[PDB]
Amino acid sequence: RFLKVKNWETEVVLTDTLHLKSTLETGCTEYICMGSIMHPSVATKDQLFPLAKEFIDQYYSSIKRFGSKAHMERLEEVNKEIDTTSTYQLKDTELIYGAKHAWRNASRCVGRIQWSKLQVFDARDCTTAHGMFNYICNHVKYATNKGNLRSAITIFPQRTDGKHDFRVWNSQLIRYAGYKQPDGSTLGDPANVQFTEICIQQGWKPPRGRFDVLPLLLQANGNDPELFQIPPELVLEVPIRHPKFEWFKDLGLKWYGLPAVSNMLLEIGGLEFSACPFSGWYMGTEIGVRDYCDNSRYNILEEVAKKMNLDMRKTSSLWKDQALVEINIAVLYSFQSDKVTIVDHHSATESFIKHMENEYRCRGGCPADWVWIVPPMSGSITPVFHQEMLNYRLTPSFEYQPDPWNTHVWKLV
Amino acid sequence: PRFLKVKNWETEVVLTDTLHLKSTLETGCTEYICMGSIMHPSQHARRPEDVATKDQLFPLAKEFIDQYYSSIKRFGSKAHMERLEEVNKEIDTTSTYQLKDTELIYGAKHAWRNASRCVGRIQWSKLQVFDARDCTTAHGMFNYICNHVKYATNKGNLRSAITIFPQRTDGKHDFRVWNSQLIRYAGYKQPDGSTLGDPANVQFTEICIQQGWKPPRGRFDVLPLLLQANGNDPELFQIPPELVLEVPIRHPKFEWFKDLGLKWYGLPAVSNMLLEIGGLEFSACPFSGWYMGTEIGVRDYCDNSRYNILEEVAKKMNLDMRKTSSLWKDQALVEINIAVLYSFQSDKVTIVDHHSATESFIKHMENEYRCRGGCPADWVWIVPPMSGSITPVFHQEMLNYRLTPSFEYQPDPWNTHVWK
Ligand code: HEM
Ligand code: HEM
Ligand SMILES: Nc1cccc(CCCCNCc2cccc(OCc3ccc4ccc(N)nc4c3)c2)n1
Ligand SMILES: Nc1cccc(CCCCNCc2cccc(OCc3ccc4ccc(N)nc4c3)c2)n1
Ligand SMILES: [Zn+2]
Repeated sequence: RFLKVKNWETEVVLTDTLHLKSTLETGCTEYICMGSIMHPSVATKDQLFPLAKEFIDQYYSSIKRFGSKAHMERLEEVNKEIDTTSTYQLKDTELIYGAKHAWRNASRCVGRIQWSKLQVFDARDCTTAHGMFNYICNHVKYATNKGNLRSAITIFPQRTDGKHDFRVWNSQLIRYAGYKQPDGSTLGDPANVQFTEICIQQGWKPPRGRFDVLPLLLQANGNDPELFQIPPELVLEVPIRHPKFEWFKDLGLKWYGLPAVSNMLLEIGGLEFSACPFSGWYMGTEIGVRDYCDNSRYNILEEVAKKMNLDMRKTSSLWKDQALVEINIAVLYSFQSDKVTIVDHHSATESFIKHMENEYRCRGGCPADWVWIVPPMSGSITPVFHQEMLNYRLTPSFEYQPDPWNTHVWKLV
Repeated sequence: PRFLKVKNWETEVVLTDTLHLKSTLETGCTEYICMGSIMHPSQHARRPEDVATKDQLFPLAKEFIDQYYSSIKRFGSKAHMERLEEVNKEIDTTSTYQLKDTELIYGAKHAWRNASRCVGRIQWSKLQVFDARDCTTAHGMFNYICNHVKYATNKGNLRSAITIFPQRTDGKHDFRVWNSQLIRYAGYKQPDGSTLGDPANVQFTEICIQQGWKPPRGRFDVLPLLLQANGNDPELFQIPPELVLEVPIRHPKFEWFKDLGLKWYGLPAVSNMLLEIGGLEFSACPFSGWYMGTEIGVRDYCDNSRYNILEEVAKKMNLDMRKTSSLWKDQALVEINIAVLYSFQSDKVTIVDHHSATESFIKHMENEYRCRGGCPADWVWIVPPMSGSITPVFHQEMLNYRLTPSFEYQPDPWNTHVWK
């Protein structure tokens, strides 16, 4: 069986075989598509070995050693660990291969042309939150590279019984605080108000500014999470100015240079790495500075539209569209000026099409979530919009996982 | 499973869907693969390639008539049981059956209601149905279509309408509108490789020229109608210009913009789809409404032979076109869309921006979950092609499923037509 995807702009047709090797649900059924559902839906010995066999088989396939004496001994060595300890341990080579291929397999990620150049930090000897703070600080310093950003992941110890989990409670490593005000207004980032309250409650003393870098909330071995302040010299930041509007800088805006997802789960061969913060660089449109509040009533969108003298009465003036472009121009120009890595949504989508076609040639396909590959603006004038895409779940993978404050059973009285 | 929740991640509104339990035909997805971004993911028809036996057509007929009499709170009534027997005898003796006028109107409106890709469905029950099943020639089709265009255009106060030509019998006597839309601009392939006019319509324009049409080879040449009746060779017809309402595009602030000499037509009227009711296949069913401003593809239009209207507008805007990160396509795209809305409104021609249209669709979705138990919707097509994340539908989850009656896609007639 062979499935085809067409590009309705170029007429190119790619033939997908890789989809034959997927295994877990998309969420869709034969009669319902869930393509626009965000989340649609501890291992025993008998579940774990088929999964381990799967991953090991594919790793040894990837290094042209399938069936080799080294392959069969590894499989036997894994079987013994699982039989003895109800789990097993990845070699360093397998950990690297697996983390790299989880990114390769991430169908919602447009930046995968870079997947093979991922720096993997093995943190499976970490035992304490302080060690997590040490590992994470070294990640940040390395990834940031004085603005010449570099992809990296840091992998903390895997799940055991589910009661000794390692978790980064932050959703990203660097985010700005959000405070809801008595009058209902919001200071800082509205997207982070709930996590900020958790931190304040844990004892964090909030500066109550507008761009307060949140503290790290780190959990080792299933213990209560602990607060740590990232050293400010390690948080690279870009003041936002517009190349044409000299007034734009006066909005007072900045963003952090390094995007670093820390709340997802890395699954390799049936092992779950509940803390695996990974970082790349931004596509321009991801930066949500739009949702800040300049005054007590207006968005940065509304404020930018105001200062542009836009007719903000009727929607059909497209003032919201107009201001959105300008904010994105400013974000891109600002990063580029400060020589901090960033990619515009045109450059990223074009490279993704090149990557997708090359993945079909060497790999037999490339799972892709069109709902997520298409940028949040100017969708149809980017090349992915007319690109058909097949979505399926390959493993290794990154997976969503519950927020730790909904499941953590608190230790100390 | 039992009931499927959908969530709006801006408002946290959760709707609970049970209507999907009445889904008939495959989406193309499996547990393991999703085809949500394939244009035509499935070929799961409800009946074989042409004239079907009774056991193939009647179950389809029964289900629709059942649903129609349920719709009006009969079911099991004298009229309902009598109608089933009428459809039965009719298939026994002609291998098909004929919808009542009530049945035809209900099915048309519910094929619109069920169009999971259509953001305009808030208005679904306000649809004017023109029964043209007595038509027998291309001239008759040309007359029917002409009256559709006049009624729907309504001097700019556009009204939704559908004209329904005779159903397919054996597949050899099809009625077909060979145009994809009733009004479209021609696309000429220039001997140097660039295109003049609308590049989306180059093939069809060449098909018309090949059929005897004389291209004016001007700028905005309305394509003739290529009308096929009863399976005969199709015929060319020129829509009277006074019936083709056009809006000159100017810009509210850029005065140079009108000097681009651009214009678009007011009436979008899809004419190449197939309407399917109770097993019957109406292969000629042109329908029309009014444009969402983003749909007007004037940006790809080539007046010159060097530059899109997009890159042309960017030149007049003095935009840094050196690299992409200036976002010059983004900026020009907004201005062009500002210009289009402004002109349609200035000339009193009905149009809707993508914010109002998407806001309306969320209202529609709520109603549909409140009364019907759900609403099928294709996120890949409901989200507008610009500024997606600032419209309300971006953050709305949707369930896609195929309900009948529906509008289906169908091969371009020239692939499958043998000439008399
Ligand atoms: C190197 C530059 C990268 C770029 C430009 C990039 C770009 C993007 C974008 C734009 C999204 C969509 C998220 C949104 O729209 O809010 C995304 C998703 C994602 N990316 Fe990448 N990414 C990069 C690197 C990485 C790396 C290094 C990894 C893993 C090691 C990764 C894994 C993912 C995952 C798992 C998602 C899905 C997130 C979710 O489902 O919530 N990405 N990426
Ligand atoms: C009255 C105003 C209407 C508006 C604003 C509207 C809006 C839209 C839009 C924006 C699309 C996306 C297509 C694209 O962007 O290329 C669409 C698709 C569609 N519309 Fe509506 N529409 C309207 C009326 C109607 C009517 C009256 C019918 C039929 C009775 C209809 C049936 C459809 C169908 C079947 C599709 C799917 C097209 C396909 O699969 O290619 N629409 N509509
Ligand atoms: N540079 C880089 C580098 C590495 C990783 C990334 C990706 C960061 C992803 C952060 N986690 C994204 C997210 C999670 C949950 C909700 C979100 O917003 C709500 C929402 C709702 C509906 C959507 C429909 C389509 C679509 N495409 N997005 C939607 C988002 C975002 N980036
Ligand atoms: N006012 C109104 C009123 C009634 C009806 C309409 C709709 C007019 C539709 C005309 N038929 C346009 C069309 C059909 C098929 C393909 C097209 O382009 C290719 C393409 C490829 C991938 C896509 C992915 C997502 C997406 N949303 N579109 C895609 C389009 C255009 N309008
Ligand atoms: Zn699907």
